[PDB]
Amino acid sequence: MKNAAQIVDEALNQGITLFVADNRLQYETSRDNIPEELLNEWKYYRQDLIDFLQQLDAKEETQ
Repeated sequence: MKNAAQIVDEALNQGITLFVADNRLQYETSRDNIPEELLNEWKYYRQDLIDFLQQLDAKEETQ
């Protein structure tokens, strides 16, 4: 039981942010490369993430 917010907090600690674009999960980091484990972990909860990530960006939507 780990909500999107906690998943993003854990990633942020490593200098990597989770955002949404093109209706998919994306990541933004300052590292020279993102380790596979990080991707794999974020890939496991991508839909959990996206659900909250959409709102985190508060872009053009059906208001």
